[PDB]
Amino acid sequence: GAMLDVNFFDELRIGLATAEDIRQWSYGEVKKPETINYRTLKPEKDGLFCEKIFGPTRDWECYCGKYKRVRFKGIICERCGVEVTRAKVRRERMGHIELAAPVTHIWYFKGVPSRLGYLLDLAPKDLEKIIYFAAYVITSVDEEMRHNELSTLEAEMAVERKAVEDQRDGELEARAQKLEADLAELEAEGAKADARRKVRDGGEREMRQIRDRAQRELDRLEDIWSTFTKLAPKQLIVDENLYRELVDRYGEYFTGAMGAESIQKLIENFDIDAEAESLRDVIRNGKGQKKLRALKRLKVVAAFQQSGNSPMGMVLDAVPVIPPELRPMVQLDGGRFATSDLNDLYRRVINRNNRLKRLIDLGAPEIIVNNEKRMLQESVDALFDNGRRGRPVTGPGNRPLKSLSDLLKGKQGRFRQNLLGKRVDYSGRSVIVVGPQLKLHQCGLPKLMALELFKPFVMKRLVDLNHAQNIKSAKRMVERQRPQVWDVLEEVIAEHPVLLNRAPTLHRLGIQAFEPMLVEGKAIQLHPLVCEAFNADFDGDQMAVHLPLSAEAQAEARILMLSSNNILSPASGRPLAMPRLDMVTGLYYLTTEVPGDTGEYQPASGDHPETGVYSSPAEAIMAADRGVLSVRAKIKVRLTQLRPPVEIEAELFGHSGWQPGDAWMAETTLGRVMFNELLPLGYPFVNKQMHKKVQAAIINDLAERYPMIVVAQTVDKLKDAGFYWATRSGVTVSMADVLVPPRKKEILDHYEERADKVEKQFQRGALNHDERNEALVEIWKEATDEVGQALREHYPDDNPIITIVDSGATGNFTQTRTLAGMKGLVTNPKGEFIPRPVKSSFREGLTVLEYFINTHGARKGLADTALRTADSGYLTRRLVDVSQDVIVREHDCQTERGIVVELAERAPDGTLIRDPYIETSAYARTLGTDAVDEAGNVIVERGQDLGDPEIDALLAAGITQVKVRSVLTCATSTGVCATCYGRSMATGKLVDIGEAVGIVAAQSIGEPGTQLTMTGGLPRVQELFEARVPRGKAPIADVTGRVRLEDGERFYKITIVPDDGGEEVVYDKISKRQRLRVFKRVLSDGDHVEVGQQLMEGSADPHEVLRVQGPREVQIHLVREVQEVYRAQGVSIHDKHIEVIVRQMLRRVTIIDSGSTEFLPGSLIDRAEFEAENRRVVAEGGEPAAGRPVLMGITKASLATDSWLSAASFQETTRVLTDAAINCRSDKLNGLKENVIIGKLIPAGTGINRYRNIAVQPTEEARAAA
Amino acid sequence: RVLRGSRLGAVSYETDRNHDLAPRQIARYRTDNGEEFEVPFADDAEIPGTWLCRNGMEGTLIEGDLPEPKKVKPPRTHWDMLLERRSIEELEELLKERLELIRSRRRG
Amino acid sequence: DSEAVVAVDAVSFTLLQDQLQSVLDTLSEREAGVVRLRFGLTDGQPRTLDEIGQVYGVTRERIRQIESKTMSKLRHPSRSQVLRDYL
DNA sequence: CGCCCGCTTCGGGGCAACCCTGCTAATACAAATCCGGCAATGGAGTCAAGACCAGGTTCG
DNA sequence: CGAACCTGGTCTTGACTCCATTGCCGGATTTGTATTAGACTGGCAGGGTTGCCCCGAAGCGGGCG
Ligand SMILES: [Mg+2]
Ligand SMILES: [Zn+2]
Ligand SMILES: [Zn+2]
Repeated sequence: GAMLDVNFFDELRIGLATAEDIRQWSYGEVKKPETINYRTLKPEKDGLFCEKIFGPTRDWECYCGKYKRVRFKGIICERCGVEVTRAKVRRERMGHIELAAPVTHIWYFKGVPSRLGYLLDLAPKDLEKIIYFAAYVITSVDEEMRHNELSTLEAEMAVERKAVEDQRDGELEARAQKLEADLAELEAEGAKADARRKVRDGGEREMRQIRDRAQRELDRLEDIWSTFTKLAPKQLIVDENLYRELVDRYGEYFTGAMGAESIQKLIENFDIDAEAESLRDVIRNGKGQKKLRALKRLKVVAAFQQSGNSPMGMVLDAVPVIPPELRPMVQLDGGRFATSDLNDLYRRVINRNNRLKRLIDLGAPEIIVNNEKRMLQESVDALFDNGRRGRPVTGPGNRPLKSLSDLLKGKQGRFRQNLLGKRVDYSGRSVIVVGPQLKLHQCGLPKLMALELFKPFVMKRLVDLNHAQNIKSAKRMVERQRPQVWDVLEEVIAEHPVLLNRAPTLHRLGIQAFEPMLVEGKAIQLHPLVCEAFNADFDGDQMAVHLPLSAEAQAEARILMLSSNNILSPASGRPLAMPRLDMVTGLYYLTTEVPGDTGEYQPASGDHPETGVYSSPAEAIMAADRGVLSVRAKIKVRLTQLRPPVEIEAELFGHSGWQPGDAWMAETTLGRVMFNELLPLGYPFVNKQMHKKVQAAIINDLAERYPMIVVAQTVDKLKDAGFYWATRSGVTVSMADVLVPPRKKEILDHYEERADKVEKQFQRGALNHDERNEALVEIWKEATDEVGQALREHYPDDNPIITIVDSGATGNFTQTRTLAGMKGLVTNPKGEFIPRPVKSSFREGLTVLEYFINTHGARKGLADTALRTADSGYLTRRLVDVSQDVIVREHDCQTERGIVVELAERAPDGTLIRDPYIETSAYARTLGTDAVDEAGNVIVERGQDLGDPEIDALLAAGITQVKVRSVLTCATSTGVCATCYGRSMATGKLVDIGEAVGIVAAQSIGEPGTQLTMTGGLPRVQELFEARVPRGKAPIADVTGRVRLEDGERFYKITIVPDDGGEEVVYDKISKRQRLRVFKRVLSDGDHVEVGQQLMEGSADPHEVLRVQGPREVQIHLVREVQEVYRAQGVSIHDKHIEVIVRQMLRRVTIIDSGSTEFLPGSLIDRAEFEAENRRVVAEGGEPAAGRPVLMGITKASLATDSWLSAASFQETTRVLTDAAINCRSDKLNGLKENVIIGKLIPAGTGINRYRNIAVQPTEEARAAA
Repeated sequence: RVLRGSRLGAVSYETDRNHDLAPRQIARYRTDNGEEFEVPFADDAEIPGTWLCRNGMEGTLIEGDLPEPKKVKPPRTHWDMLLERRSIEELEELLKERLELIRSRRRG
Repeated sequence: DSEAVVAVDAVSFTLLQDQLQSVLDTLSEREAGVVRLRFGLTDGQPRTLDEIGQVYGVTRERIRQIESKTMSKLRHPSRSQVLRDYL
């Protein structure tokens, strides 16, 4: 318990506040609805800025001005009444309002479900009639006094009732007498008979009025007596006239009130524990909806019971006041004041409170009093949450007022806006330009920008040098820029790393740390090899620069986020510093082999010798600088500094063909010799044509064998050589080089006559519109592939357009085909194909109509790209929401469970073909089991990193199934262990004990959503993680046996005959849109199916395969399903990321039978907590609850969180926060989300206690030596 | 384009000298419903008996030095609004009228 | 916030106090004590001529003479170039 | 061969969120508060001389 | 080496001089309260929109006497 908050935080307990605590918090009672004088502009006494209450605005100056010194501190001047202090206590100090009438807090009344409604067990739609003064309610009654007086009371009730009988006796008698008088005055004279009968009828209807008036009075009396006999608490007297005519009789036997004080009384004469035991008995003995409602009530009742709370605080008596600096009235230039929109609500509350108080002190009739009380209640409701009930209170021009709860909820809510971001000091941004001469661990930087960034540093250093007397003339010199300041700026920028970021940050390499260096210009020079990581083209995209300050921050930037240390993917291990667009073409030209070239080797010898060899590559360089040798010509050098390949090396020298001394010949080109000069000394000769895939394999080889700093230098040298030979490559684009295929026109004639026949057959009407459209689509796709085929065979290889593509720098062949040839089918704006199609190339130039058709697909693609990047950001949000609490905490859990990998299946001959998806699956893993070769040796021992050579040895040994570890089977309670995680994909070594693998997995999954070019795309992925029911919902089997297959009327009627004696599982609602699954051949009636065999084509729900075949099968299914989509977009993702995500899905289990230890059926609790409490409860209470494994969605998993602050910002923040306060659930601050929000050093990376508490001393020997 | 404002409060910058302060007194004030409040006054300061405390109600000084309790007047009564415009004999006539009225109502 | 902390002025005022104490300690003890008690630079309260002549046991006139002499001694640009730069 | 209730499903209603859309006139009077101008000052500073020699500097 | 002498200041003394600092009275203005007698006795933006959950009711089936 520490309100001054000095840095030893452990817990954060939210709790409901008593009115005693509220008046304990405050430093005074505000009681006047004033803010500030209009004239002197000083705050008023007893107002919402009262310096007597809230505090001084002038640092150590009281209000009356008697004391104005800091030596006068902690005293209160007797005139002004103000504690003289520092003027930022007005940020902290709160005020309160003692009310005249009680008020309910709105969060316990107008939520879902109604907390007051469950606590009282009353209807909310009747409770609103209570608290808004529409209905009286009996809050107490004396039952024994009625019980022993009630015979006398019903005797006087009979006396009361007999009086109405005497009344109607007298009235009917006098009216019968008066009608006899009407008869005597009708029969003594002569008149028309019907008027006399109408006088009779008048008399009879009058005595009818008498008798039913009497009957109605008796009904009222028997009703009010029945109400008095059936009188009890929690009874509501609606329409109040019964109450008003009631209370005067027997008011000494009951108390019935109206409004919030009645609620207060009902809470006061209330045991929780009697109704607690009552609800325990009801859930002990009940059934169905009654017991379900009893459970739903017992939730909040046991919540109040278990904690040290009290439901007395649910009603409110004293309302606190937020400190005024949080709601300030700042002036602008000219006295235009800027309030904070809470002050209006507070003024409404203060005014209505004082009006009520004056009405009570005056003595007022009842309607005005209850009116003012209801207005006070609605005022406090508008204060807390405007628009929660009824109509939102607005201000000028019907804009609704920001309430107090509006600070926390919604878009501008306090949680989310804190979670969104903060603008920071020591930062900057500019547009970026390429820096192709720079080192990899560098960045160019505009000097006028760094002059502002590093300004306190350069001020300190030119105070150290005697260039200024102080810091003030130093700052003035920085403004005046005296040219020695540039030298001092160089000195202070020397060895001080900075951060760089391109918005948006897609993944971990969106932030990197470079060494700055002062460059002319005003743009940020970026190294070109990190453009792939930043996804930064130079079309004008800006980047943001930050700056670390502390020594820890400089260390983290220098070591972690440095350029040279982050080369590979965090996603799938392949490098991102790899050469690209230009330098790939450069090196491809540099290493390609061209026969028929100048100075080419020939072995043939006439009178001359063969005349092709060269003794040294230096001689080759000389003979190439003279115009004899072309570079790409094949020659036979003698090499003395390069390592020969394994064939030649093992052939010559056997033990080691060690290139520092050895000398050997080879037939290559000069270019490949210069190329292998870039590669390090230990690496063998390559002698291939450098495709981008070849270079990727080379850099993977280097990173897996050699240290990183070697690889960074190698890639830098490759960048330089690639640019230098991208210059000489001669790759230009002329329109004379966009050659057209000559027999294109006759192909167009061919398929035009075919399409003409098809459309003429449609004009016959023999086939419909759809079939002819599909035939046109297929014919023009055939023509498209025909033209592309002819184009592909027509181009020579030195055509630069096909050269760039075949090198693999950029662009597929279809863009070349649409450059020269035929565009083909352009889409419908719906998504179909336009059957015309475009028959021309861009070099031919389209028509008006063709270009107008192309516009549809172009604009649709742009809008789709915007929608995709927004929704991919949202999915990345959801993945970070789930996986934020999975870090490595232990080295090894030391289980022996674990998954198996398919791992290069054999042939029907038996030939082990390599499975294509091994690199995403089997690599970077640790074997939890051994591998033996037909009971031979152990080829790979338990727990080895499973990189390339040992997997190649397993392919040599001819085994395909290995039980390998996973995070699905890690036995640590709090996250994962390191050995089940395996190799970290970016380091190349084993993962550490502090890595936040969850966030790495989240970014690795969420990143290629922009490249996910489309239910087969991003919403498919999203509903797979949301675990929703599929639209392609197809049945899977339940047991083996042949099928009862049938396709009846207009949809499918398919059943399954079980192999065992069992029921046929009936599958009724299968539409004809589904189709029969092809598997093993096409499915047929009478096929013996598996247990997990899918009936139709499509995608079953994972809930069914969980319910049938458990967790292992559904994990194996989900990984394969999501990975298949990322295969379909050609994006390699390692599977352990999806493993981490699905592990978070399968944490919690349901309850179907309670056992005997505080369990509601259907509750979702963690599995490990469940198993631990079971192993405790088997002794002394041994009823193990029946738990079932359940698959919960990612949003559902997020909402089933640990802490309230851990959730706090997702969905119904109010509803989270209210029962968070009801449960009084304290936080433990174990995730990183909360520690970010409170700004604590998070328990990840550099933050865990193993690394935080490192003792540092020198070695004692060197300590003595120095 | 840039706009600024000013919270009307002085921001002075000295050092938080914890050791050297003006010495001060503490006076115990008591409210009505048994609540104690101790208010830090200066040494050179007269201690007022009456006080508006942190409780918000009026709090008096704990030593009974007897400040003057009210020395005020009631604002105006409904009796005063009546008596400033009517006669006591007229009110007597109305009173005897209503007395004879409840007479005639009650016993006949 | 035009009434916020400029944050360079704070450390400038700190350095002002620091080199101010240095320059006040360049002179003798009685003179520095006179200036500090006169302008309240050691406590915050300017003790007048009576209090200074009380704490040194001397007339008001002697305190006035000593203070005038300290004003004469401070008025050297050699002593006060760094002080001139402070305003 | 009927009975009776419990399960399931549809359906409507309510609630959270969010944007659109609209978007009579003095007087009487007292009480308080301010401010304006002499007038007690005594205090806080300020010229001016003068006395205390004490110690280096001058002449013998 | 001793008398003559100017200057280190050092501090006292009176004598004066300016000035805030209450204080008091008189006036100015400023704010708060009470009082106006012909009769004159119940309105209004919300509005919608999506979506999701929750309870009520309906419909039906199934296990029972
Ligand atoms: Mg761009
Ligand atoms: Zn004050
Ligand atoms: Zn493990």
